[PDB]
Amino acid sequence: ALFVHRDTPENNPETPFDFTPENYKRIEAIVKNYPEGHKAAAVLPVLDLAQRQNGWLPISAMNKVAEILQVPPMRVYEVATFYTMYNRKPVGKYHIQVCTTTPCMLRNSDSILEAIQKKLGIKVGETTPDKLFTLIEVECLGACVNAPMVQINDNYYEDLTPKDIEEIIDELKAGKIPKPGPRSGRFSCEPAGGLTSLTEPPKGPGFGVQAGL
Amino acid sequence: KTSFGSLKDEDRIFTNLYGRHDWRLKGAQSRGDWYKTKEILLKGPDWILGEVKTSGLRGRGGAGFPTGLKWSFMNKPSDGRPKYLVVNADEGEPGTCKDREIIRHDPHKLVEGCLVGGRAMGARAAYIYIRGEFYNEASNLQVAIREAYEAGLIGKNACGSGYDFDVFVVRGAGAYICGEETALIESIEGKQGKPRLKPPFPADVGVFGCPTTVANVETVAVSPTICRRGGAWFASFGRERNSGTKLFNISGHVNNPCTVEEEMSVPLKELIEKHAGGVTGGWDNLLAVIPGGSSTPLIPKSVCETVLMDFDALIQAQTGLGTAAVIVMDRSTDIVKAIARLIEFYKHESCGQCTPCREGVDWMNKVMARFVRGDARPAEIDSLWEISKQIEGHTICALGDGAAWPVQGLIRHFRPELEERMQQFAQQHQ
Amino acid sequence: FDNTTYKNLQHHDYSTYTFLDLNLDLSKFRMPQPSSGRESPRH
Amino acid sequence: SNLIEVFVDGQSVMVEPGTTVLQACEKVGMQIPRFCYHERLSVAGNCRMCLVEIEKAPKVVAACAMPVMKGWNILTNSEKTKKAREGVMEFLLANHPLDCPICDQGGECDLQDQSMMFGSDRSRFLEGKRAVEDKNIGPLVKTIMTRCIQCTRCIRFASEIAGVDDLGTTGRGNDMQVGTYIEKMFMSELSGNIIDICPVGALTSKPYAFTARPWETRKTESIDVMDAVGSNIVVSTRTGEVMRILPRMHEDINEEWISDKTR
Ligand SMILES: Cc1cc2nc3c(=O)[nH]c(=O)nc-3n(C[C@H](O)[C@H](O)[C@H](O)COP(=O)(O)O)c2cc1C
Ligand code: SF4
Ligand code: SF4
Ligand code: SF4
Ligand code: FES
Ligand code: FES
Ligand SMILES: [K+]
Repeated sequence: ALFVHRDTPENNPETPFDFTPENYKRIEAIVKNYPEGHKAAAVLPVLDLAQRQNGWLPISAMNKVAEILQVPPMRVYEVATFYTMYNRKPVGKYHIQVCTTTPCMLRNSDSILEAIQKKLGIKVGETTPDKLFTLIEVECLGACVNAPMVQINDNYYEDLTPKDIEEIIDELKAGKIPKPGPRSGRFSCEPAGGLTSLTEPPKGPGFGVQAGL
Repeated sequence: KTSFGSLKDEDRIFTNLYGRHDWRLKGAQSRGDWYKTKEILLKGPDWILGEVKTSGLRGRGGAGFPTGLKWSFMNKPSDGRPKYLVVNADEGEPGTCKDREIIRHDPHKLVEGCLVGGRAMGARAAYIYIRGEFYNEASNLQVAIREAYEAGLIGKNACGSGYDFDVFVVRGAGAYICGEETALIESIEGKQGKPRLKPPFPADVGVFGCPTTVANVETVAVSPTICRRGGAWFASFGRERNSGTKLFNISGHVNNPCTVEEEMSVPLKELIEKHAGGVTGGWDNLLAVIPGGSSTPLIPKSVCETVLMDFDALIQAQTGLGTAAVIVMDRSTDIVKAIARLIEFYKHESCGQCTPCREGVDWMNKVMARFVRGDARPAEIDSLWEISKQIEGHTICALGDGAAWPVQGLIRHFRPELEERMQQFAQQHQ
Repeated sequence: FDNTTYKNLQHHDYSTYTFLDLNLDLSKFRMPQPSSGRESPRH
Repeated sequence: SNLIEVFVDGQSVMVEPGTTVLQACEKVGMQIPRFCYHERLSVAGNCRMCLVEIEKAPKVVAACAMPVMKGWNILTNSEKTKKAREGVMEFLLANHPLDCPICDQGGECDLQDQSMMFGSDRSRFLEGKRAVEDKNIGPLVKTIMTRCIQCTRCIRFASEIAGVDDLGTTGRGNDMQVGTYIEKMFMSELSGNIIDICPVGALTSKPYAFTARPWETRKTESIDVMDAVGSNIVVSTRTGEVMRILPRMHEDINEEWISDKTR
């Protein structure tokens, strides 16, 4: 939880890191989205790419991003510590992120967080000894109408009950990758028990278009 | 009109809101997207800004500025720098998930909106900034953008109009403050998401120090339709100065939490009951509502009986429309704790740049945590009110205001609850 | 005509690099970038 | 002819376009309170101590950054301006440590002096305070970072004046911290100048530590002989002993800086 770095045998400037040749190709595409002379705009996506390859960001990975884009390391350090999606210490294979802001809290996100801890045997902020799961609370994830919900890696699992999230975790242990989305019966954000709108077939091209076009 | 609501499907813009039709280009084209886009582009920026102005459209990101006037700031002769449209898809306000559905279910509405909107401003490219947690939505958008490029709808000679336009998706890395328009720009430039002071204004010095307009996903995604069906058609919905339709998120204590599109100025009670299945336990089980996302002050049940969901009506109720994120709390809710959790949210999201919010929001969080337990004295309530007024209006960005308003709403409408909790704690610890 | 099924199931197979693979594939279509005139603000 | 007319407390002044509100006030001899603003550094606008009321404008503007517009009346002493300063000072002191007796800044501290002049005279902060880890940046500059008020003066000086981007901020919100992130020494021939620009005792001179208080020193205005630039200096002495060396402003020579050898 600290915002100062101390060298350790497993995280120091001589920790091995380097982009793969395939990932170097992606960096060029990233760097070409921004005007020439403003390459520093690529720090966030390139730093995120380093995390996608390595799972997290050692100080060596940050130094490499600074080196490639030719920005001071401090400016990369500032970015890595500002945004909460960058992992500056190793996390588990499955980073379980439970939303606990008020809209999800109102719909009993507490029972979800409790169920995960009881099943995994860990506490919030901890990693399992087998290093398969890391559990943390997070702020609103932009899926409030589908609360309570969690994000595991890149996927949202929504409309959860303690039963739903235990099956999801059991699938992850089994190696199966569960499908994201609501587990209650609806497919997305539509009201449960049937659409109250958008039930009629949609109008086609040119419907209601004003005169002059 | 006197009564607003009961919007008909023909008049809905986001006709694939629930993803039950194809979201890719073929589906979007069959639903009326990308239609006569070339004709709209050849009418020129002044004509486009005319339709947006006539429509009475106002920013859907929360602040609600009149869009037509705001976008016209860019309609000025070039000085040498490129001009950019930045589309705000950060979507960070708790209770707000409306922009998420547009990006993944109606991505081509957003892409066309960027092209049409970007034409009005004379922009060369649009940067769509999407929050990093919306990974699958960003990929859906990226697929949709490839289709438009492959069809010649964007890029060189966009739609055959002779206008060159690019659409870039840049992902965030987890920060609610990066939804603030200038902090968004700072993030695109690769710095910490810290807002800039104004002036300069983005239309003069913006992303990469170039003229820029930041526009919300919903605001941009409706511009193609307004230009096709006319500003007069859009302006025919809602009250005067509160025109159009609006996406509503209803969450909290309702039977059927959902995202729905409804006319502006729809009564709040009708919205919760017609679409969200009503308040859990019945309308009489209602305690309070947060009408426009966590930043807007809460209103109690009595105010909710007749309040309309538009900009002017909710300002009369001492709150705001905000993002139209309706968070419902019933009588079983611990209101003080619910608001306390929101202050804890703002404490975690403050960028730390400026003193009143870096120090004050953290200060408000510690006081609220004691108010939850009643571990306080009544004199501290007016202290907390005064602390909030020292933050509001004194910060660089509106996050400081957004942290102080929820506190004021609690004190304004639930002061007796705060005092009962303090009175009860003293007895148990006397 | 069917309004009964979800039709956004493609993202069930997006992987770690899906987003940046698309960004690479889009690079050919982009217009040439503008230039500030110098390599960077420190040049 | 290019000048525009503004008013400072109702008194007219002609200023060049682009002049900030804070600069218009100093044309009539009024010094707006500040912490983050320094005239030789880029504008930051983060401390908010310079907030000032513009007549007929509901929102106080940041004087250090806001350009003055023609016909504005700046109310440097109104109730709205005074209340804005009192609140900002209250926020600055909420987490500040009770260190003045053991802090080298005491007696020449801008936080102390502006608290005396522009802040309230008591506290209503009933919580516990933040406490921050100290950072080691070399043998010359001692850091007591619980005293930092996050003004970013040191960051801007290092980047712009010394051309060394080794200082930044890490973290967010109330936990945001100024430093190097990694263990690094800020060793540059101009490094000692961050002691002078830091408004608080967060950055202090290690050699000078604990030896004297500002009120008891005698200032001798003199010249530096460590190089041929001829930097203007003040020699602080007490009871017949040289205690420290400070820069003396000279626009045409050293401005308000000196090198580490001179210092
Ligand atoms: C803390 C904070 C977070 C914000 N988040 C968003 C957001 O997620 N999406 C958005 O459109 N506007 C957000 N805004 C508002 C923007 O700063 C800006 O007003 C808006 O993008 C303007 O676009 P519009 O006129 O179309 O609404 C936020 C503002 C603040 C202060
Ligand atoms: S109000 Fe808060 S989030 Fe906004 S600039 Fe100030 S410290 Fe940053
Ligand atoms: S910096 Fe100033 S106010 Fe703070 S402890 Fe030192 S002398 Fe006191
Ligand atoms: S160390 Fe001093 S100069 Fe640097 S940010 Fe803190 S208070 Fe400002
Ligand atoms: S409050 Fe949990 S997704 Fe918004
Ligand atoms: S002196 Fe203006 S905000 Fe700091
Ligand atoms: K100092």
